[PDB]
Amino acid sequence: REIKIEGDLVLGGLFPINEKRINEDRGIQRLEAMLFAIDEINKDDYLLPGVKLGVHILDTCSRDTYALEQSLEFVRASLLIAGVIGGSYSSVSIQVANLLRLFQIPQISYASTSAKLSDKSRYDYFARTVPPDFYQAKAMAEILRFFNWTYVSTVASEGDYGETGIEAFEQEARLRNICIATAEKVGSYDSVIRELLQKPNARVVVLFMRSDDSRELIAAASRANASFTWVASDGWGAQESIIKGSEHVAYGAITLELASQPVRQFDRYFQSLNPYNNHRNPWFRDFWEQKFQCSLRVCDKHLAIDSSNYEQESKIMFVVNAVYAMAHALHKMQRTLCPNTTKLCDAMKILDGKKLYKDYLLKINFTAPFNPNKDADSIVKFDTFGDGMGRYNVFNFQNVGGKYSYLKVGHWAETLSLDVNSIHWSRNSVPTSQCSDPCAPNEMKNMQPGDVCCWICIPCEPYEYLADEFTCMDCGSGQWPTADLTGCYDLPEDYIRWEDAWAIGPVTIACLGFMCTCMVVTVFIKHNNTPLVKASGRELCYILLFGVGLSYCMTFFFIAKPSPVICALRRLGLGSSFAICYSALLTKTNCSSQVFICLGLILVQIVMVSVWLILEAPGTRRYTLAEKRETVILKCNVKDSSMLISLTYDVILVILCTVYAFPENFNEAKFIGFTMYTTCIIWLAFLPIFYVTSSDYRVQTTTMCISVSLSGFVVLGCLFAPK
Amino acid sequence: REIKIEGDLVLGGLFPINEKRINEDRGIQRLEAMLFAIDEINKDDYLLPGVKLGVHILDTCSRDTYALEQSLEFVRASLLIAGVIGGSYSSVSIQVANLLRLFQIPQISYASTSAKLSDKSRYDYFARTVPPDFYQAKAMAEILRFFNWTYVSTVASEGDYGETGIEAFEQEARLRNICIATAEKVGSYDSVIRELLQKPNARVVVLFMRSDDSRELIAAASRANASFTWVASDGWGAQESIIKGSEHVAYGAITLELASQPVRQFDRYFQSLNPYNNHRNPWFRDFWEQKFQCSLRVCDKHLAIDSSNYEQESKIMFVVNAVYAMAHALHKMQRTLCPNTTKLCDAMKILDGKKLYKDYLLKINFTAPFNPNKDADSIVKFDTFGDGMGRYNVFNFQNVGGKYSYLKVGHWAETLSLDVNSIHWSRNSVPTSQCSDPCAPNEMKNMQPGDVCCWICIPCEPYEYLADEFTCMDCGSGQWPTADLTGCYDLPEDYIRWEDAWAIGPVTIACLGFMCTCMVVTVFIKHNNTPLVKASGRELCYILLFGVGLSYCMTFFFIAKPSPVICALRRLGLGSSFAICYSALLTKTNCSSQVFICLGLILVQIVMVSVWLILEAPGTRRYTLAEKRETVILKCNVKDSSMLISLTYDVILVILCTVYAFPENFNEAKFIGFTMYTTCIIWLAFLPIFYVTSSDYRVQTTTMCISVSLSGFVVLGCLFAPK
Ligand SMILES: N[C@](CC1c2ccccc2Oc2ccccc21)(C(=O)O)[C@H]1C[C@@H]1C(=O)O
Ligand SMILES: N[C@](CC1c2ccccc2Oc2ccccc21)(C(=O)O)[C@H]1C[C@@H]1C(=O)O
Ligand SMILES: *[C@@H]1O[C@H](CO)[C@@H](O)[C@H](O)[C@H]1NC(C)=O
Ligand SMILES: *[C@@H]1O[C@H](CO)[C@@H](O)[C@H](O)[C@H]1NC(C)=O
Repeated sequence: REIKIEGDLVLGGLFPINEKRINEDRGIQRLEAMLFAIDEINKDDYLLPGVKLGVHILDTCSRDTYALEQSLEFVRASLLIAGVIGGSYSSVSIQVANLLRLFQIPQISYASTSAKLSDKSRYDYFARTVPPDFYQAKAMAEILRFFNWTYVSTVASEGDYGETGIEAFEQEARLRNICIATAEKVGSYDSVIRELLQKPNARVVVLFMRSDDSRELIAAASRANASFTWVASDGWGAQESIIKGSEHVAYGAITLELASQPVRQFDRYFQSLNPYNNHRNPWFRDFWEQKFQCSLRVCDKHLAIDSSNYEQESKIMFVVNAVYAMAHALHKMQRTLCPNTTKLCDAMKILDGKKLYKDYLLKINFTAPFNPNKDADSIVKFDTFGDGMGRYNVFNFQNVGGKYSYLKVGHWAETLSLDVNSIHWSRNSVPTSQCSDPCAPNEMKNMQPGDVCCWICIPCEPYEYLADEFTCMDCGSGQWPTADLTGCYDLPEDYIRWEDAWAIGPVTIACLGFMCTCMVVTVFIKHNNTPLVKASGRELCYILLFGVGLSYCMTFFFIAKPSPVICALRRLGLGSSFAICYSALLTKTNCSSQVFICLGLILVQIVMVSVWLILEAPGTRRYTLAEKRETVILKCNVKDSSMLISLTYDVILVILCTVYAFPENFNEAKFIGFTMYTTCIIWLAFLPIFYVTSSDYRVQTTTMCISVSLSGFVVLGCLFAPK
Repeated sequence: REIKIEGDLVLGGLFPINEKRINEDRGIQRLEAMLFAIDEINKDDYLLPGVKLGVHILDTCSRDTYALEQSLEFVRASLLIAGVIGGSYSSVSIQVANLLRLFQIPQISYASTSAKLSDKSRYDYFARTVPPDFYQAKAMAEILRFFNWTYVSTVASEGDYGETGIEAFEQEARLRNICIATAEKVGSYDSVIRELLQKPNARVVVLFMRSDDSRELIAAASRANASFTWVASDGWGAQESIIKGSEHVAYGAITLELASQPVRQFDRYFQSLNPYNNHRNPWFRDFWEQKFQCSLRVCDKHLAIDSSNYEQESKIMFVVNAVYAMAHALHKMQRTLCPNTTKLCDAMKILDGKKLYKDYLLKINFTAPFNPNKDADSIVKFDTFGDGMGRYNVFNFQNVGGKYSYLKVGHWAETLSLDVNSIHWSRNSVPTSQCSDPCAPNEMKNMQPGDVCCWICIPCEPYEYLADEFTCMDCGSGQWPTADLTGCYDLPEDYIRWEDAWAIGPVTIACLGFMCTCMVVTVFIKHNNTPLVKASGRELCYILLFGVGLSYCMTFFFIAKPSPVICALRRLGLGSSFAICYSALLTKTNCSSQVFICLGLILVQIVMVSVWLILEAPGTRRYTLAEKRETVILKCNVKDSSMLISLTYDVILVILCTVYAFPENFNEAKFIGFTMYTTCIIWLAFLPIFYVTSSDYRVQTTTMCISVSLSGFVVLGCLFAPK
């Protein structure tokens, strides 16, 4: 059975008014709204005056292979058609787009929200007046980056709602760094809430599921006493038969629903339908015996459609709207292609469908009817694909005192414009659900435990530099870390001795070793004919006057600064105070006389080249040293053995003065025999005092300054009796 | 009008037997072959015995919107159908795949080669028995990489043959490095051969065009006398009405055609069709009055279908083949789904089309009929998309002597298997058409002039290293290039002097300067009480004996090797032979006497520290030098001014001996007065001899060796009279 009424040019409709029983909520509630919407068009002079509209609507029986064998009665007049209206479901309007494409006919579906239907290179005569469902992974990914929740755990639903919603959620999740944790797919029952506790720092579940497979979750997560704050897509909606099981666990969620003001005058029409004043609809004499349970038992004559039984559908403002889309596009045809006329012209029999849909239906813009406060949001655009503007609502769940009941807290069209005083989630909080907060460069060794987007960031070493965001290494041996831990610094070395409370030492030692060396110059070179310059020698003792000041200044050319040529001189300077100041004064004391000078130099230069022998490979180097990771010193190329090789090898010479001090016994054991060991105690007792030191400050000069203080009167103290 | 004959289950066909006149070549020649192919199936007991086949074929009128309004007579029995055969064109079998998909019916097209029809997620009931045209950019890109032609210039054709062939040629061109040059698109006439001469190192044109827009090219490139060797796709084919205009310019091309042996017994059938023994076909009584020009003028009773007028079509082995595809798939149905029977069982009324095409039609494999030497290439596979195996032919154009006529030189199925003795292109050549051949690393500076794939490669510098394939830089100052020009080498420096035909010089100079210094030791230190050691001094002249050998060996510690401490000694060694060997022998010659020694040292050490003064900042360095890009020397840190500062500043001392040589006139001007300038001539005359040199080999010692030869007898030659 079907219904067709003629006219100037007619429309066509499909409507699910059978079930695989009359579908009394999604069926007749919609179909009798279209026939109301026609009867305003044929009685409004500001609309199409002469184009008297009729209709030819069928019964799509909610199954695809009954639509096709029904839809051919449209196309078998090419009772002509100008465009079908309506494919209600989303599998029944994908098999009358693959057969109304092939005959150049526009198709306007009033409810069918899916995502494949906007693939306009495959369904190129299809424009609908509901938003698709790639615009619900663009609210629940913009009321997550408004509350700064960045670690969620989503659960889909199996079939064709979830797998094209969630795979459109992740691709709008990476665009705001909102990175998910766990993605289960319910087709089990208690396991999907078992896996949703193993990440307990994720307190927001994005719930993208149907309206039947989101009772068995909530009735399971009330049978385990857990709690969350859910965001959920249109499967929840405002349907108040999803919380009547467990009115406590679902408290505090926020969800979305398609916004639609009810149409006012339609309730003043549809509540005046008695089945004796409706001789037009061939289903009204079978719907009336189903929502009243009669059999026209026996029907009552006083029965009517009151306001206690006819709460109208959510989607009625998407039929009365989306038949005015056709009755304004086809108003532009008769007033442009054939002007100066009212009736259908002769150029209307070739009803160019391809020129209709692609030119001046898809680019139309007009206010909605039956709405007060016009041009607020009541304009019906179409985008560049055939999908109307998405205007949602955000429903919160404020349990005000007595009964758990829903509430509206704002909406969005392109910018989420909430009212920020309904967050009633756990007790009163903004339940952040963000893991492992960003941290300071002091703890910049951020390493993740295997799961992405939250980590541990620990302080690595104070001698280390932050190499990367997830890597740090040491700034370097001889490179000290600065605050800019990417490129840190070098390390300041240490060799300073310019008055380190010790450099005044050799100055006063020169004031006692070299200043009293002029007292040697006051007597010893002042008498070269005295009996003191006789075979009891004093012209020999100019070589003690030469070493009177060089021994008083040996560390004066060592303790300044280890510059690699300058410190090599004092490396080569230990031998001069080993032979010509000590051993030359330890060779002439065997007591010829006329040739008594040359016998000394025959034994003096036996070690003058041996200092160059140890200077063969090592020498003229001032390499640096560092032990405790922040303490660095600048020293010389000298081992402890080689430092002993200058110390304990030249201290063997005291064995060459033990018996050698004691046929020339005369007045020489009293004074020059006295200093054979009492000057050597500065070398005997000071052997292990270098073995202990490592800073080497006072021992840097006490191997010289006490010994040269002995040298101020080794023989000149006994030569102080005359003059 | 149409034709339907009943049966157990029937097939359906579309055939272009009208033109937008009966299409007597592509029409009735094909349609009457299908009805022949049926009448062997209903009379072959090894085939389907009880399934008596009938047919119901229509007239697709070569236009899309006449196929659809014709094709609904198939689908209005769901006179039932089991699968349509045939969509002939390639726009008429893309509008009976978008309407036979929607009702689960397989479709087999016998000729329709295109590329969109293998998009089997959009046309999912479509299997054809011709190869598509993504398998003709896979022969003409494999008989280009067999003759090693790698630089071509292709010309497409506008519409839907070229733009889906050439855009499938480039994507099979980059896979073998065969890179194209110019891609014009003919929709002008003479300009497309104007642009095909501006790259005259491209002698092969890939010609991917139709059969009408490839006469206007050849009839233009004969009106400009040019020449090429063409490869061309199936637009040429073997059609001998494309060369009859210009039988000389097109000589030597090679082209492709779909291989099809003619069907033998069909010519023994179709040549027995009189229009009184054919009471079945409702077009045969209008085709007969068109290929005989009669009007059944007046027809002749003796007229018949002879062998002089019925040269059969190329594509008849693709209909008699591709109706046996259905009559072997549907043989497997009746012998599996309902075995132990011959007739159609009760489970045949639900003819499961989706279970038919996707399971055991697309995976079928069977020999072709009416062909001798079976199983050579006569098996009919289907690939994983619904496209048969591509088996072409490669036609060459050997002009044998008298007439230009085509010839077959081999074929390919998956491997191009030619016969390599037909290359008859210009005179007799393999016309390589490859630009700017690869070259040696000696010329590895390969830079392209703007056009890709051919370049110029030039030799860059012999002191340069090949950095990249298109970049070279210098190997380095102090880095010599090797043959491995990626990482070349360092450069060997030059400081060698170990017997460079000059080191024996100072050895013999020591044999005359230091060996005769022992002759000074033979007399001068052998008498310290003689009148020669008196106030006429000789104990002073030990300082001439000291400098007797050090002047004989000053370059002996300079000309060895410039090691940076060792050469610094000879840098510090010029002063000793400037004062104590020369100026100390130029200070005592003012003639006290008892203190005559200390007056000399008061003036001797006036320049002993001035050598350290110029050694303040510069010194102990041995930096290297190089001028002519392959010649490097190792020298010392010495400028020409500083080398003069050791030379011309110490040569001022001759002005301190001019008047100073001449109250002590005695016997001293004869010998020691003689050497005041005749030793200075070794310093006077040798001032500019350093200003010229840069190799410094003989002048490295002649500033010493002649002067020390004077020093062998400066005073000892006059002290040679006694002893
Ligand atoms: N357009 C809907 C949307 C629908 C849907 C809506 C909410 C929850 C589950 C659900 O199941 C799917 C699955 C795929 C595509 C669309 C949906 C339809 O039924 O197709 C529905 C408004 C139409 C009506 O029933 O009036
Ligand atoms: N299948 C063909 C192939 C055809 C074609 C072949 C050669 C040159 C030009 C040309 O034009 C196009 C353009 C697009 C797709 C196919 C073609 C057809 O006519 O469609 C032709 C074998 C069918 C027949 O005519 O019997
Ligand atoms: C993060 O979101 C909260 C939610 O109220 C907001 O107040 C806050 O300003 C956001 N953070 C920053 C750094 O802006
Ligand atoms: C390039 O192609 C020619 C064509 O005859 C072939 O003989 C030759 O071997 C090919 N080049 C190489 C390097 O194989």
